Amino acid sequence: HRYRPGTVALREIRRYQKSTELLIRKLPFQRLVREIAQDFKTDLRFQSSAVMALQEASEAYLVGLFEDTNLCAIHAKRVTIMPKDIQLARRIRGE
Amino acid sequence: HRYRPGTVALREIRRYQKSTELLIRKLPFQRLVREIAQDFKTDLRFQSSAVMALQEASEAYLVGLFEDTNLCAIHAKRVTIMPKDIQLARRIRGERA
Amino acid sequence: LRDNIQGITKPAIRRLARRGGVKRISGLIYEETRGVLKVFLENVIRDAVTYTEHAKRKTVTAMDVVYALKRQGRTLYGFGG
Amino acid sequence: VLRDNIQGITKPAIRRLARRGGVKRISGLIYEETRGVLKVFLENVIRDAVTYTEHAKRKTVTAMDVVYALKRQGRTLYGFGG
Amino acid sequence: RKRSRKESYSVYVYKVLKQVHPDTGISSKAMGIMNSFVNDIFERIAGEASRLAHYNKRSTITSREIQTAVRLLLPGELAKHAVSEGTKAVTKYTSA
Amino acid sequence: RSRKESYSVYVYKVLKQVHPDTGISSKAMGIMNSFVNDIFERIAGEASRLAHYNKRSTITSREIQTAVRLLLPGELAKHAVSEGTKAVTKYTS
Amino acid sequence: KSRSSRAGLQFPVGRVHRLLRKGNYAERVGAGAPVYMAAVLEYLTAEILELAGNAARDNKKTRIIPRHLQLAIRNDEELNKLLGKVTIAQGGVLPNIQAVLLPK
Amino acid sequence: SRSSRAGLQFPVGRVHRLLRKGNYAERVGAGAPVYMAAVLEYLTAEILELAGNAARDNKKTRIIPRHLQLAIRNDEELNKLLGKVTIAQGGVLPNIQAVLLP
DNA sequence: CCGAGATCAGACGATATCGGGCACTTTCAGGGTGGTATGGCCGTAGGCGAGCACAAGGCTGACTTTTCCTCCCCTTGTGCTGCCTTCTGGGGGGGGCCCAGCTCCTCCCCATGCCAGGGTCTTTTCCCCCAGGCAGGAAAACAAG
DNA sequence: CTTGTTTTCCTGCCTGGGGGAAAAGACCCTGGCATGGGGAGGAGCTGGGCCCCCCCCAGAAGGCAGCACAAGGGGAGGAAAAGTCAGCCTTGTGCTCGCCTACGGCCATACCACCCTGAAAGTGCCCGATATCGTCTGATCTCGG
Repeated sequence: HRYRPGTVALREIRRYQKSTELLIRKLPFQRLVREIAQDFKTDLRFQSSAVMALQEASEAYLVGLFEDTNLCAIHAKRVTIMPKDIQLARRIRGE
Repeated sequence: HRYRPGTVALREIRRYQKSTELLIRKLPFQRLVREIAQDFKTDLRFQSSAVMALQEASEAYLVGLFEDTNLCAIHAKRVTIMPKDIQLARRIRGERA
Repeated sequence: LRDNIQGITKPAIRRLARRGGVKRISGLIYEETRGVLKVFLENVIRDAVTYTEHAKRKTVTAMDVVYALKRQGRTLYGFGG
Repeated sequence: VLRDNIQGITKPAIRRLARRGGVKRISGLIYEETRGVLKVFLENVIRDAVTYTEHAKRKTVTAMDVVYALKRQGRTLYGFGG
Repeated sequence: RKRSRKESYSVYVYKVLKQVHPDTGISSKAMGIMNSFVNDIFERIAGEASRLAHYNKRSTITSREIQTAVRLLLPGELAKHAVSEGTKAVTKYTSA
Repeated sequence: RSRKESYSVYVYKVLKQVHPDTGISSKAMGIMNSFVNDIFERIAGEASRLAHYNKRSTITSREIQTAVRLLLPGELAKHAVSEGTKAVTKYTS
Repeated sequence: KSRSSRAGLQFPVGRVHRLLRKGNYAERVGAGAPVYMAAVLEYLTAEILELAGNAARDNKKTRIIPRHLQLAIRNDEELNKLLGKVTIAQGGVLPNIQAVLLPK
Repeated sequence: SRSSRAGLQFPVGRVHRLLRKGNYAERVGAGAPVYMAAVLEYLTAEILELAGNAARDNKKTRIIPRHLQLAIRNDEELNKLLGKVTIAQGGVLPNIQAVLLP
């Protein structure tokens, strides 16, 4: 038995809107954060609370961006979001 | 002789983007401002510089809104801006959430 | 003192749209923009009037308008600072 | 820890964020755009955080520094001080 | 050695929690967020009142500046009720 | 009778030093006054908050250095801290 | 007695006086400056705690958490406006599904 | 005076008194007004160079709000810095979408 | 690709309102002295951040299938644009006046600096009560028939 | 629409771990004393925003022809979605080193308060000159055939 394409997407949406966990993996997120900070200042140290704060800010920003891009894609009479939708969303909000 | 539909619109676009006048009527914009301030407070006064400030800001605000609604219209496989385009621009900018 | 909003005529909104790069305009854009301008003016007038009442002045001044619009992110130059 | 770390927000993770964002169908070109968006945002915030740290005559990017950096960009973060 | 003691709003947050809903607990992070909330609004209104006074050229920040800063920084219903409660509290402070 | 202080005498002179050929209208000059009365208020206030965060009560020139470094884009910062530090060194030496 | 007890505020009026004085918000700080401002902070905290406890009870939980806090913030229209550019840590998102992306 | 000694054109004394009387912090340093005056001088000169160049390109010898607004909205870094200021009497930059272009 | 038609641009006569210069004053930066107090430097401990094995199992990468979506093309019809004409109010001028905004003097009432002492605020222990795991049961959609 | 098939919420049971109460320190809150300074109130002036009247002409308003683009329908293809399998690396546990942040102590020099002084900016008035109005041509873009 195979589910109709789409219903597991809706199940994922519901399951992932009912939860308050964090979706990116901590170790690669921390590695990326340290790499980014390396350019600003070589050989820095990073508090665990600081890196967790960065994750909980970045993921929320991404969620908001995805919601607005979904609104754009729906406006374009679609269900699929696209880089065009992402670009329009950013260019309108001012980023 | 008549012009094709759109060639007057583009010329009006260029002639106005090259210009800098206040595109709304001053006397009834001031009357609108007075009517709006009426509910907030009775028998208000208004400096002419203040009402000109409000008009010079509102015009720029609406022009920005109309270059964002325009981008929405171009996004939705169209050349005509629409009320739905205005609503999408304002939702995504964050005026009504 | 009634429906000064209609004072913003269809030609004026078309002027603003052509400034904004709009080539074709529907028939409800004018009323939508009238509502939008009414709301924005309500906000800015609220802030400026509150400034004036705090100063206990009876006039609305350009400096009050600049401060009210700065507090909303729409900072206004040229008319004081 | 020095190179090729942007490929850590994997396609399943971006899919998780999008499904939290209400997206049902996701184009295959969305992942490499969201990665870039996150990279630019993180640059925008970590720059200010590192500036706060180096001004404070310190060496450890602190939670308060990160919160200040987010606060400047209109990204007030609740829970980590203030 | 002794370390410099930290400071917070936690006791007052606990009292207001036990006054509004005396039956539901609160987490450590649900405490940090509320501390951030109270101090952020504190800073916002203090800055608003400061700029108001400096523009009006009044050297002392008073209930007038605080009330108008609340009216300017909070959206309608929150501003109205915050102004009302602040006024009723300042009346008691003036009297008692 | 009352008098008002502005930045006009200085703005006109820096104009006559950078572009010594053309002048300024009244409205443009008011624009410039509002601009230099806006960046000033940004930098002084944000340096004040830097001093508050570092638990100080003194706006040293290092606060203003950091304030420029935070409120300006990249090249604007590189070209503003340069002038600030150069002027600071010239002031004593 | 103490200023907080005088007006019934649960909030440190004297500490708010200190913060106003040392915050460099004005050379002089009035005596209504901390009573009024503590009242404002106390009322706003009371409202957000009320709605957050309601959100907690909606999930059969007796321990208020960031989830319930942000649920209250993003469900009440007015407080979302007040805290629009504010990010809550580990709170989730509001559950929304657009009408177009639904089974027919 | 301090302005003459340091070579600064903007009023070092005036900015020092503005910093001191504005209630920013308890004390104000001695490199603070030099730094702030240098910053404002450079930034206003940066605006003026572009504004004068724009005026010259149109064979006009009088700077106007439209000219300054054009300079702001055209220069990339200055556009980011002054990203949300509504310059009075500025208009907008000529820019038409290609899809509406024939 | 051909010619008519409407539109946009330059430029010289001319003009007046506006930008620049001159003289006074009038406020306000600046020099000198005294003094402290916030801050810079040295000492020291300590607590938390960096580097490191060890699984293991949930999670990620990858290949198949199909299925429902995206995208291009046709067509219509319908509201949108372009042009002409009526007439109407925006705009410029001219004057009056009336209350409202800015100044200045007084002096007093609330805000400011300091004393001492305790009462509220802060850090440490502890436990039990509420969050958490988890296997089984019933309810719930789902999709091929 | 019946019925098989996965998914999801519920619940009883036990566990665990960290929040709410108790214990003592600590550090600055409130009352009280002496004070000086900014603002509340009350003339005084004066100045500009409200109000009206009048004339003109340019722009809104309404309609009519006509037209080209928004929207619905059709159809092919193709690329996400759901499913399954192998491998891998996140992380929860437990550990070691060390070094960087902070608290304390000492003093030190540079910025605050306070008096004179002259000097640079704010004010008002006058001179010239520069962007602008008008109209004649010249250049340019547009549209039907």
